[PDB]
Amino acid sequence: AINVGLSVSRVGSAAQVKALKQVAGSLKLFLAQYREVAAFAQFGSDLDASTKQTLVRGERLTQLLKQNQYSPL
Amino acid sequence: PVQTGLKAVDALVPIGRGQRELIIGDRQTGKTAVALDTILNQKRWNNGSDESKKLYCVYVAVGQKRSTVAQLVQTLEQHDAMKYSIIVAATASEAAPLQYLAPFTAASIGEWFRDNGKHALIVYDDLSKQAVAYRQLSLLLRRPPGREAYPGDVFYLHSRLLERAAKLSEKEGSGSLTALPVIETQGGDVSAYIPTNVISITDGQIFLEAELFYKGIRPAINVGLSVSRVGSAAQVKALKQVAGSLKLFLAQYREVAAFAQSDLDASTKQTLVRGERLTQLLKQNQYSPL
Amino acid sequence: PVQTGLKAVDALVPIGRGQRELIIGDRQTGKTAVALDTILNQKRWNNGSDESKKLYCVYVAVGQKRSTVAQLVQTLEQHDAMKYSIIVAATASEAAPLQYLAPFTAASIGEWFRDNGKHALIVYDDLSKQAVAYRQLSLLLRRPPGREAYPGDVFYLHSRLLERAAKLSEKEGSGSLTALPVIETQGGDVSAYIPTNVISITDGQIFLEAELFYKGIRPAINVGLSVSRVGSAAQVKALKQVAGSLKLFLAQYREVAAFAQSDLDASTKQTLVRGERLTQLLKQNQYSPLATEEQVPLIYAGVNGHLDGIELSRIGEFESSFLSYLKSNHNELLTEIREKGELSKELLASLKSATESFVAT
Amino acid sequence: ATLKEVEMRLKSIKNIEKITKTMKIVASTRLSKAEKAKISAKKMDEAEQLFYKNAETKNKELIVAITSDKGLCGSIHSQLAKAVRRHLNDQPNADIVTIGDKIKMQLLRTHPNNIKLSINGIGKDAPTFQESALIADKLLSVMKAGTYPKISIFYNDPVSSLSFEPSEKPIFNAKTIEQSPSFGKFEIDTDANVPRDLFEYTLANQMLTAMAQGYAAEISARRNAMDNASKNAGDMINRYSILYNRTRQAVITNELVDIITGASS
Amino acid sequence: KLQFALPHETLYSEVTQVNLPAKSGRIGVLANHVPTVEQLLPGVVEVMEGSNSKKFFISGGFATVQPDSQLCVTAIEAPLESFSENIKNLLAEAKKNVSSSREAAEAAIQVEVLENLQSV
Amino acid sequence: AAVVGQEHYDVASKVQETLQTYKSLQDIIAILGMDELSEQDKLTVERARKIQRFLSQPFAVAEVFTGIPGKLVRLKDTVASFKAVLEGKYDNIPEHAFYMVGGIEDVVAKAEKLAA
Amino acid sequence: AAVVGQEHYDVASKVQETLQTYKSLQDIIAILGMDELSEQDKLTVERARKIQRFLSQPFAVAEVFTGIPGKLVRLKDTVASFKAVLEGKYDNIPEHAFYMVGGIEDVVAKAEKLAA
Amino acid sequence: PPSFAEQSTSAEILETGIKVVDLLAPYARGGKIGLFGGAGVGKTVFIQELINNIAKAHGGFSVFTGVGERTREGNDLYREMKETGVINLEGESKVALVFGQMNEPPGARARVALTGLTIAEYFRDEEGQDVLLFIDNIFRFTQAGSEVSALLGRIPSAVGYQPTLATDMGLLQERITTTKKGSVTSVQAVYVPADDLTDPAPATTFAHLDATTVLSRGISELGIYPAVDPLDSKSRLLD
Amino acid sequence: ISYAAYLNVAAQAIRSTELQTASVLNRSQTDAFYTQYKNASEPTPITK
Repeated sequence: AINVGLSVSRVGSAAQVKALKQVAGSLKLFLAQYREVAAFAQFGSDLDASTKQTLVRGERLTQLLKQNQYSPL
Repeated sequence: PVQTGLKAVDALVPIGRGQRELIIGDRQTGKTAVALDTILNQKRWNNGSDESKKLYCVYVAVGQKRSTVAQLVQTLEQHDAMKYSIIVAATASEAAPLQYLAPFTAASIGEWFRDNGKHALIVYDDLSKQAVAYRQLSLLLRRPPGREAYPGDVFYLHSRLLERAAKLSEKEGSGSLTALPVIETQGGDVSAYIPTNVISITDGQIFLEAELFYKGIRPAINVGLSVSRVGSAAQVKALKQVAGSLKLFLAQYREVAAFAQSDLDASTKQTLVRGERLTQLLKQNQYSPL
Repeated sequence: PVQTGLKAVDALVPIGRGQRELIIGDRQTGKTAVALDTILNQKRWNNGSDESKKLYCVYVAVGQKRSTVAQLVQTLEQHDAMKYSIIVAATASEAAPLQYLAPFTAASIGEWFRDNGKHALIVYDDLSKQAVAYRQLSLLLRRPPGREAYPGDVFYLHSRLLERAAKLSEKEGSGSLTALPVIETQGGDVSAYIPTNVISITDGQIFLEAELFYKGIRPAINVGLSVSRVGSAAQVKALKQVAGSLKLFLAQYREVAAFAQSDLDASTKQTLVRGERLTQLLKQNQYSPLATEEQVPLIYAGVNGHLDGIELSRIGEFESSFLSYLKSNHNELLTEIREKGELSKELLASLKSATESFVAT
Repeated sequence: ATLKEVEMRLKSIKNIEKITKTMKIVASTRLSKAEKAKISAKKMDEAEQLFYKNAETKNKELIVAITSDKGLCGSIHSQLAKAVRRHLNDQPNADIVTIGDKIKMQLLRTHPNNIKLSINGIGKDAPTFQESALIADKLLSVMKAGTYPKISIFYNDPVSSLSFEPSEKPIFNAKTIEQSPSFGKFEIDTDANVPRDLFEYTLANQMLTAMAQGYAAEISARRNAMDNASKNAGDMINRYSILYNRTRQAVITNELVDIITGASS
Repeated sequence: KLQFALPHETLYSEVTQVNLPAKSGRIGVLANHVPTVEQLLPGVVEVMEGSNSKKFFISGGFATVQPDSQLCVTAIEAPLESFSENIKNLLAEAKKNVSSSREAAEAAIQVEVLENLQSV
Repeated sequence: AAVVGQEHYDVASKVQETLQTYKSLQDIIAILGMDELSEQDKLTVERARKIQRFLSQPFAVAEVFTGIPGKLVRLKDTVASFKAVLEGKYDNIPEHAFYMVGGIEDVVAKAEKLAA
Repeated sequence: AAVVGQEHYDVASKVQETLQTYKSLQDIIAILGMDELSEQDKLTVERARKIQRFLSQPFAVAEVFTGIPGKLVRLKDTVASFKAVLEGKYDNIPEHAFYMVGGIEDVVAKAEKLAA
Repeated sequence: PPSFAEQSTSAEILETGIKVVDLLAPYARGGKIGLFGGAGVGKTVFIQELINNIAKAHGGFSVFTGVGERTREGNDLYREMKETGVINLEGESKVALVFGQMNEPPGARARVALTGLTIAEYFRDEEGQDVLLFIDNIFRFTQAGSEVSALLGRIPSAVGYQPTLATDMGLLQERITTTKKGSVTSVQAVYVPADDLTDPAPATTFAHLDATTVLSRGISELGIYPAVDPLDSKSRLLD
Repeated sequence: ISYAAYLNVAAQAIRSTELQTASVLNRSQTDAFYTQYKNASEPTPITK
């Protein structure tokens, strides 16, 4: 279980696989929007479709991130 | 049993002989008064010639103004209770070694009764002021500040003090020095080092209800946070049978009165009606014990 | 009174001569600028022959680099005020004994003025670095460092220094040594040992705050959290008269700013109208002192709610125009405010008419 | 730290306190207008009811429900949801018109099919004839309301100024009007198609009133709730304050220990 | 008795002579008038309580003398004078508007209202 | 994993997630209400309050002290019990029934007792 | 003031005020949302958001950090561009059309790119 | 401090002319009733009123002892006290003044209190007269003691406060009591450290104070002089 | 034309000279949408 908001890699995508650089390009942005929206959502404010696009996409991403002990890939 | 004369401290926080069980709560909420009431009730067997149920009670006043002690004594002499009791004193003015040595010396007297196989009782008000005293000496010995700057060998002090209270075997003459150590929470803080050390050593606490205290009642007791364990096997059977888990019932009331900001089923309402009325029944004024 | 040429300081936080009052706030928000403004309005007073009006100011620059202090010196000279000024300099690199004794020695200079019956103002900026220097000394002298590793008898030092500031009696000649210690905070942590001590010693506080800075009040003061404990006894009678009202309107404005952000009762909304205009009027930019004869009119307008009509953006335009209009209509009236020093009912009657006329055009 | 994170959380609670404070007061202001409308409306409604009572008007089925788009009006949404659901056990096949987003969502959970018509834009203003008229006109066309000899509408009646009980009334159809016994003691004419007009007219007149009662409860609930919030926040303020104070003391102790350590070594 | 009310007012919610324009032409009610149910058309109404007379322009509604002799008048919005010159100009345009544009029927009602206004 | 059963591990995992959500929303729920959070969340919360109460199991050596006779629940029983609760099967019977009692069967029986 | 140009100062005073309000409004939007937010407040939110991404500017260094070469914007151009935004001459312009742009030409250019 | 015998065995209510004081926070004989609510409630004037009342009440005197005095405030007090005739130069002066400025060294700051107390005990014991001894900040009493402890080399106890805090206060507040002769009584000013009552210096102070009279500025703003807020003022002497 | 529409138009017309205050305009000038539903299903929200 990783808290990726306080995780950094200051060497950028030069240490990342080229294929993976391309694919995960907006992964950070989506997640950043998910985190913000999710926080807002808990103050129970009514949500427009633009926020709920993020939220709905975001939930799928959250499940995608999850790792189970002792599984490489 | 130790008959405190309070239903709540004899069946909602039941006790008997030998027990160690602190009384914890907010500073000078008539803290002394809670303990005093127990001493006053014990006049039925303390003015009784039944020596087993007669206690020889020591009231240890540490860090207490000599004026306040003199008012207490006069109060005791009005209730003619002074005669069956000893007072040990180590006033606020009185020196830091004297305060430190006041409980240990007191326990020696207590042991003379105990080692005569007789039942006694000792109330140590306040060990927190003993911590402050021991702190002064240790720091002046350049010994390092313990947790909350109260020395680390304060732990040893209290642990030796506390365990010299206990009911003893047929060999030892069936004697007891029943403790009741009254711990003052500085700033109401109950996470403090000194209280927690006492809590772990003792069995049972007598946590007191501040909100209710503000809303009167000398005394108002937080029985939700008061506990006893081995005092509940030191009971008297009359008040064990009649006490049909009334603590539980009143912690069904505790739950019920927790939530209302909320629909109340007629059953919860009945519990609440009993509970509230029971709370009223609990109320008792100082210097008068049942 | 001592006049800074800043309407809010002179009225809301009325200051005198002899008095010691804090300036606790965050550095470089023109902490030095607030201080400098007073000296410049004191130029006016300096011109005034009496030497209780010639405030021979002393700026005590503690732990401040020579490059910055060079700018300060030049600024004082620019506004032609460096000729009754004294600048005691203990720079950032200058040694900790010099820093420690710099306010003390500086005070002794101040005693000479005070003794001569003259008045002067000593502004210690920042006594926090004086504290730090003492910490260096104490630790090196193995004398125990107090709370927050800052000596415990730093309190003792501050008390000795700050209680030499005094408005004397005619026994020792009525002269004075106004003081204005400046304490630098990094979060407004008054809890911190050095602030707690200084807060206790000083009479009054000025609490300068960041939120206001962002909101365009530069230099920025939160004057809700500024206080005076020497009060309006050191205030012009005239300026007191037309600025009691201002405090109350603003007081309501603070509370009613907490419902400002929609639908509001007329009373609340009214407060907001006067209050927003007033907030804009109380804005001030660095190194602009303003005469008492122009302080008195501006607050009167706001009090009479005459500012309400003139749009918020147009408050700026209103100010300069209003003042010139007052001078044209009756700089006789203005001269009366200055010379009488009191506001006659007839003069305020006329003034009210004048303001109405000015609001019209 | 401990100190700063405590402090920041305490500040969060503070801001919540400020917001709940602001809201409850503003709600009260709005509430005054809400009650005024409901009074005038209820007087008007009474004149209509005067006929129906004396007439002894006598009642698939339609269900209408009323809530605003907006939330933050306590348990208006869910007390109403429960009473709708009760009459959706009386006939689940009832065609539900949900006038309000909030009741739409809750009710959608219990049954989603039964939702037939719904309206967006309710919460923006106090009930008005214009709204009622358009909803009614559309209600008649789309849902063919007149066919159902049972219409019942649900709303929240604000029973006492601190309470609300979700309440209902039955909207009198043209069928009801026909079979009302006294209707001849009132001189009905064959020169007018009074059922075909009157049904429509009381569809709206009843609807507007039901809405006004609901609306009043809505703004009232918001005030009540926002007040209860402020109390709860105060208690959390106190709890974090004690923690804050303790954390200050501990920090002071640890700093002093450091000094002592330095001297000792 | 007699009630006259709006959901915003309570006009006369007693009144002695009432002149009403109803499905059946115009109807007048004075003291005991046998209980009626008449659908009120958009109307020019005169209400007299004593000899005092108040004149109302009414959106249409319903009229019902009760058996309580309470003439319940219910209408959405009325005084006569408030409805009334800019409206004449506007209505003249609205008459034009029927030419350009349910909308045909609506625009016709705007003209109908113009006739009702004209009657005043 | 399947060290002590994948299913066992799965049930425990779910208990943790539910509880973590439940603890998380304690601030908001208290300041406001549970109604000012979603219905889905309300089911989760209601389920979790039950789980919290269910976790009680009177002590069989402080049976004297508590007064209440103790309860000892088997590991085999435990997997079954929590599995049911996670599916909310017994989420319909009093939280008073759940409170201060052991086994799932005991909860059910106490529901009947309460009903009387 | 006029140390950096009077106009430059005024533009920058307006920018700071706009941002500061937006930060305060985050709390209002958090619970209340659009409630107790005027037309003015929505505009202030939008202007602040446009300004918010106007700060974002490419870096020459960015290859594997972004990959978008830096933008060097003339002094005159920067003064002009912030002025325009504030005046609302670029208030029909999306938030993202200030994202990673330089000068006035760039603000318009990235507006154009979104436009088409 | 006096023996058990010469300490209060039974406490009686020292009378005042203020009805509000005698009802809602009755002053005790030997007792310490620590004033709370600073000047702005007319604290100084309230204190002056008490001096007059004490003089009528028993025949008493007072001694205003000021610890950590701001030399400005000291000036104001002397001038006000002269004017209100509690010190009448030509006339009689009931109150004796001892002022201890903050500038005065920490050792002398600690000893101003004891000096004031000695005068008071001379009044009680050797002139019989009950006296009422005002103390200013006992926080600044604490601060002075704390500093001298660190100077003495003694390790600062919790929150920095001296290890001998209890005993020193103990002496000071047990030399204020009811002897056979008079009784000293002490009204003290408690400069709480940001209402962090939890801290030892306030906690210990409140431990010594029998009653607290909690004047409010709200109350005085409702035009009420006495400025006493009885829903804040609490006494154990209301029994 | 339907009677409730007939009255509605009439009310709107009545909202027309100088006496026509904002609250009158609001009582007969409000905008909304009717999000029709169906059996889950939902014919799209179109201005009411």
